[PDB]
Amino acid sequence: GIREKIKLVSSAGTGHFYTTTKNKRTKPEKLELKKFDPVVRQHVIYKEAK
Amino acid sequence: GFEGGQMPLYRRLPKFGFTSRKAAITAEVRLSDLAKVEGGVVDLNTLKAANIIGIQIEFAKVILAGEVTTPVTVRGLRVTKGARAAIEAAGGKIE
Amino acid sequence: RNGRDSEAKRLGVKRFGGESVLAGSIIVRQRGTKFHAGANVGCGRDHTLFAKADGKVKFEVKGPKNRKFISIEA
Amino acid sequence: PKIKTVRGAAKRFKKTGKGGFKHKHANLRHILTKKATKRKRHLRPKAMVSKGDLGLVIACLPYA
RNA sequence: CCAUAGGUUAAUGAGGCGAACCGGGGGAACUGAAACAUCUAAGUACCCCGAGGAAAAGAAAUCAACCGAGAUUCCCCCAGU
RNA sequence: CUUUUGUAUAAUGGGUCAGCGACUUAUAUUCUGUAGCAAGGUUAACCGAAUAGGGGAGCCGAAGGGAAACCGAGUCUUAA
RNA sequence: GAGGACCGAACCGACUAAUGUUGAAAAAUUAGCGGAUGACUUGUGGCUGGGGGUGAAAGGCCAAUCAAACCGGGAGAUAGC
RNA sequence: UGUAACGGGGCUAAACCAUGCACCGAAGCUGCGGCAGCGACGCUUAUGCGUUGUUGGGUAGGGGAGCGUUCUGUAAGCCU
RNA sequence: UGUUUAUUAAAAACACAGCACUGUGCAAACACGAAAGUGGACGUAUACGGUGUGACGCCUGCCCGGUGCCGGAAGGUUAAU
RNA sequence: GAAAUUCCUUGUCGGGUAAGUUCCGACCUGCACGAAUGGCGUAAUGAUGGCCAGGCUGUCUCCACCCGAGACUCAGUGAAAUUGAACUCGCUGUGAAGAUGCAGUGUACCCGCGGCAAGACGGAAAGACCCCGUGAACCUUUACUAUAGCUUGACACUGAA
RNA sequence: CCCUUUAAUGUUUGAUGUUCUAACGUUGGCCCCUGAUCGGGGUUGCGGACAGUGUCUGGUGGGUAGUUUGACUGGGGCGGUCUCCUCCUAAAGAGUAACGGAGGAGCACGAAGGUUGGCUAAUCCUGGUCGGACAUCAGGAGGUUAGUGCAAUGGCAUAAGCCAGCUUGACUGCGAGCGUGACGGCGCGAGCAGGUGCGAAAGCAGGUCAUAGUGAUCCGGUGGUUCUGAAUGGAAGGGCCA
Repeated sequence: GIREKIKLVSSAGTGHFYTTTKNKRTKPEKLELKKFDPVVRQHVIYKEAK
Repeated sequence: GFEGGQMPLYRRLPKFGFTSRKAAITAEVRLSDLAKVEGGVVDLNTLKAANIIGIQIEFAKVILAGEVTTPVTVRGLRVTKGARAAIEAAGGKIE
Repeated sequence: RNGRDSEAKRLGVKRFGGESVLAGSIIVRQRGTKFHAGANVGCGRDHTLFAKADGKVKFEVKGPKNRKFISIEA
Repeated sequence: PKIKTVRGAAKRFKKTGKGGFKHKHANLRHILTKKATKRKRHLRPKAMVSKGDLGLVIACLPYA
């Protein structure tokens, strides 16, 4: 509701992104996680918490 | 498709896909039609002379659908893996 | 001031005792436990017990708290 | 006159081999962040039109 | 002022009516959409103008697809695609 | 009679007779029956000594999966 | 000798009551009533045409029809009643 | 509005209670005759017809059979 | 005084003389009219149109925030181009 | 100023009447008057609204009688609305819930004529009210979308210095 | 000799006033057609690139016009309601109405998720540096009367409660099988594949104790995809995936 939608973009150069939510006013740290990229089939770092 | 005024099923559901404009110009040749092509040579233009495919067709595929019996010669078409194993099983050469 | 209720969740026992179930068959839908997962039965995230194996459904009170379990016996 | 196909139905359904109709699933257009990935995974294959709906579809698609 | 406009007198020709078809100029709304405005009905009803035994169109600034076709009109399919 | 939960109903309709008065038609589609021919079946316009014969342009069926390219008794899904 | 003066017939109206209400009459009769030299009244022609006219204004009147006349057409509008 | 709070007459049992027996009483059941649907019957030898079982209230509605009318053929036929 | 719902309302309604506001410089504003044109008017601000009020008598208070109208255009926004 | 305006309200007080929810005079506590959608008066005027009085009377108490036109009888002519069919009583009960028709029971010879109007949910007009219809019309406006008009600028007609 | 700038004489481009007349206006005079207040021509006068018309355009516009203005409802209106969750009604399976009885939701959370290793409350008594009924500490009682990010109900000690360690499984593709709806749909799911986290070993995780926290299609937007690519090669648009 008052959590914005962010767009977790992979580090593997492929265009695969996850999308999730985030309290933007509470947490301004760029959320980064090691998630799975199906385009390369490895766990890579996803970044850019919009 | 009226449902009362409930949203109808053909509007409840998403449209999908596109029309190919190459599926309209392709046809399938059964193996039953390899004996009627009048000459033992299955071209594209000789399948139309025997009224097998259709006059607007540019691509034909020969599929395994029944009983190739004769020495035939498929030239310029596509055949499947079953139809290639049946045309050569009756003595036919594919170009 | 009133007027609201919710849709009924169709809870309760779906396969009773002595019934033969396939694996993956839902045996009881419930909110809490009220029925614990014995042998050949998973609990599930909404606590829906379900048959992990083919066999018959078996209810039995067992434990130091007289809790109702559900086994599956092939 | 010829029967006019409901043209908006002819983009939602395609007729299959034994006579039924395949269709794309609803609920996979937008608003997907909140949907589970398991739930979105099951809406990706095409489904068959149900029993009760089929009489409404062959009414709509007479040249299918 | 030339000269026009005008004025007169001839010869010609025209007008008016007609049921439909036809070409052109104008052009609805009810209705359908289960309301309604985009859309529909429908360029229909109607109104006007003009013509002929028919009219209009018509001899590629056309299509096709690397082969080709060869002016317009009408009919059957293509395809309810 | 109609309409209704329900009508002797004080609900509707009819003064009476006689004549007329309301599920049609065209085309498309699907299903059942039936008939002909069957992995084929049928022609439309038109020609025509006209219900004949010609005309197979087509249409439907014998193959399907896939959004599609494509592949094809399999194919899509998916690196699999 | 003035006067949208007064009384009062014709004339023009239409306040009250009774009758009439399948009437003598789809608005009248009978007894009274208002104006009666005037913003009067009347004849004969004319002119304004329908979303228009005309209106000392009532939605009045526009051929016994008026919150949109009549006639013909769209048209067998549509009618979950 | 008129007895108007057994349907009435009337009843001291013709009212209650208990018991018992008989009888009346329906389009129910049974008898007798008929008709139809469905089955099971190979009963027949297309299978009609038979044999047995059982079923036949019906609105909406579905299914299955007919009747008659006008017109065409059969029809320059038959009736008149 | 008058007018009005012809055909259930004649009135306190309408009109009115008067009053005020406002528009209008004449090819007037307005109105009818796709236009030409014509009313206004063969008139011209002591004239015309629109609105409100309604002889006469005494009178007409306070509010310019809202909404219009009128005047201003420095800024802010803003079309086609 | 309790008014063409005052709900409470027949306010309250005065007058008028034997008695007055109306009237007239006030008071002001103006639900919710008010100054050109004019305020307060105002002679005259009005088929104007309300109130009182005198005259007058069949308006009335309370009607009587009379005169004509019908009604009524005879002769002639000759409609109408309506109407399922009728061999068409009362009561009480029942019942689609207010019965000539059902039940039970009273009563009742057959058929007119003049009358009357209690019922036949009497006749008339597919309720005008009230609902409903994704009815309609017309009207309103700061509803929506347009549009005539009016208005703005650009380009055109349209030039020179 | 080709530059940015600092201000100019020759000079393009955009407005401003004046001036002019030669379009245009003339509903000024005069002449003619014509002893015709129309019209047209002429000739002067005045106005003059204005005015006015066309196309485009902004505003204004009930002056007209087309229409819309919900349903439920113990008649309609007014009021209230409309989707979702929990309880009761609900008759010991499921389901079950009313303008029946009570409450809540339209989120939150990168930890409040995963895992691994621990842990066990409320209240009360007593003791008492301020300190009181209650801050903290210590014992006793008590046994969950607590706690569960948010209602209520089902649960919860193997804790689903509480604390730290390390972490991203809040994974991708699927899915036997079921449950639940008229359907659209929604839900549960072992297992398999690929990768990953936690154990100083073995031993789990496809979000949260569960159930509310939501919106079909169309139409677009944004990435990805060598799927289509209207002669061909491209592209545009479409598809598919997010």
